[PDB]
Amino acid sequence: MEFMDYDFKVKLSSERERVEDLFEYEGCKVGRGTYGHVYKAKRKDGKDDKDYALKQIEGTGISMSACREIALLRELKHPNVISLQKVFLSHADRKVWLLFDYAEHDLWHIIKFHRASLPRGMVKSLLYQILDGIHYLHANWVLHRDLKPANILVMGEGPERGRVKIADMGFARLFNVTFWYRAPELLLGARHYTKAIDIWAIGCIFAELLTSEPIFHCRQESNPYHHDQLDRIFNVMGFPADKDWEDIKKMPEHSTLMKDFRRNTYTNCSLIKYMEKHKVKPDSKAFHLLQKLLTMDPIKRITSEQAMQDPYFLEDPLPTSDVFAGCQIPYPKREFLTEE
Amino acid sequence: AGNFWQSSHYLQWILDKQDLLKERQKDLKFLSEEEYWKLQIFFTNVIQALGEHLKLRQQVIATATVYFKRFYARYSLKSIDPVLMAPTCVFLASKVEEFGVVSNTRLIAAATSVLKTRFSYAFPKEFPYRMNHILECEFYLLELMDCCLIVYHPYRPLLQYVQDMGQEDMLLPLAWRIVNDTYRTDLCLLYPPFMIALACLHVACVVQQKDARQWFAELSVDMEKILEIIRVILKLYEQWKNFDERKEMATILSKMPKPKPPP
Ligand SMILES: CNC(=O)c1cc(-c2ccncc2)c[nH]1
Repeated sequence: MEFMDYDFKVKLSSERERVEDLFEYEGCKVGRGTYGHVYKAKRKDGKDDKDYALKQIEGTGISMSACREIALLRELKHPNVISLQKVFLSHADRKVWLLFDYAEHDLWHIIKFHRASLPRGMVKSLLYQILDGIHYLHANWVLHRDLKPANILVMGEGPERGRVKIADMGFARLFNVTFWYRAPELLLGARHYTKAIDIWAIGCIFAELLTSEPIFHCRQESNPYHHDQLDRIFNVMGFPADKDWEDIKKMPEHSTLMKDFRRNTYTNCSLIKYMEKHKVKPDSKAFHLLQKLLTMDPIKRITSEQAMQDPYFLEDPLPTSDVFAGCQIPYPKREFLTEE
Repeated sequence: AGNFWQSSHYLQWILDKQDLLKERQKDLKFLSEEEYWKLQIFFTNVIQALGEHLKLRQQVIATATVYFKRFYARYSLKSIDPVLMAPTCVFLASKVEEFGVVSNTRLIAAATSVLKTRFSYAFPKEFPYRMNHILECEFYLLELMDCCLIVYHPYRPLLQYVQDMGQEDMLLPLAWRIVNDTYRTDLCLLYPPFMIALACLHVACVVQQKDARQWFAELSVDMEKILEIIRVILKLYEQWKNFDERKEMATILSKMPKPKPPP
């Protein structure tokens, strides 16, 4: 069958911009994952000297992830959300490629760098821009649903130095593995994603930036109920009293929770004691903000707008648009992946 | 996402009427204006029927319909066979609108059965395309719309308006049905969705002899623009009366420019 006009077809093929004609990226892979492959790339035509990131989406064709990430980034524009510069569709092999400005850094690498051994100004400034970006996303009816340090990019040297960029809309959703960042309502079977779910993830990231450890670290283990991840959360937070989370009774897995757990097991456990062992003062404005983000009952969790208004951000030092604050960036640049 | 004034819909896909007519000239060597409009109605109905068979919600259908219209607003009827484009649009719209990916077997069975069953007056032969065609067509459709996928429709603002009026029960079913009817026109390429919804609600008030001049007069909106839309809607009902799709479409399809084969 020939469904397309021949003249139209040759014309399109003559004029099509091809990723491999525009960009040099062979042997320049810097990331590999379930998302697909990320490359650091330069324009072949030398018309500028900028670094670009190229994401070859996992799989072939227009999957649900490719579809979401294209559809949403096509619309979104905020200094704290990664900008979709261009989409290349490769017809021969049905690969989809996305083009972004290259972000040298990300929170995963930054936090690891510190743990292998975090300035408070930078911590605050990071948090402020994450909230800024998530608020924008929320105000535009988008839930991210996979916030984690690997998805929080930070721009290196250049005209956006120290700027946070939220990335990976692969799981994002209009609302109108590793479970360290997963809100407890999800672990208890809540069927809907909500804004409050993103906010919990941001509290997890904030704790990790304060201490250099993932607050709900847990080893790897289908259904939404994850026993050991819940156990780790109660060990840090305490087991919620009935008055802390009245709707806990309505969670599909509540009776499983009642079967597997006794609250008495966690009577000396609280966020205060945890953060104290890791040198964060229960007194601090930092701590009080953290406790509002990491509230077990999602309806009692603060919103991003209210979090941005928190007096923590009015306390010295003020958050800066460059999270590195004119200081020298000690973090290593991403390495090229040369493996098979 | 959720600000229309910053959307790709508004900034790239609200078009000038004259430029639209200018671009349609390619195809009017073959067809009168009347007949080109009839073809557009015809394929809107094909898309509606495809979505009904697949049990897709009005929003997916509407999104598919906008894709189809945007495509032929820029490109000729012969560029890609619209028979393949219609189901391709439905396929892509199901993904964007979060229903998911319609299966190979289900999409092709839907296209096959809908045309045989509800459109045999226009299509004597069976749906000839397979999933490998849909997939290739989908790639071209995505690039050729410059990857614009989020579409605003008049349903949401209409619901907000009738609620505000305190007349949901009374006026909604008719105004809603009129919004559906606007997909038979180019309105979605020409006006903000909230203006389409106001015009539809206005015609619903007039038909139901409900007075709302006050509620209407205290909206901060260009009433000239609403009236232009109202006229298109009145005109579409006159055309609906005069148009017999089952009797006319085979003749109109054979006049339609077909794709040139390879040399
Ligand atoms: C899971 N990661 C992603 O989805 C993603 C990474 C990047 C990127 C952008 C700019 N520099 C480095 C990496 C864009 N999306």
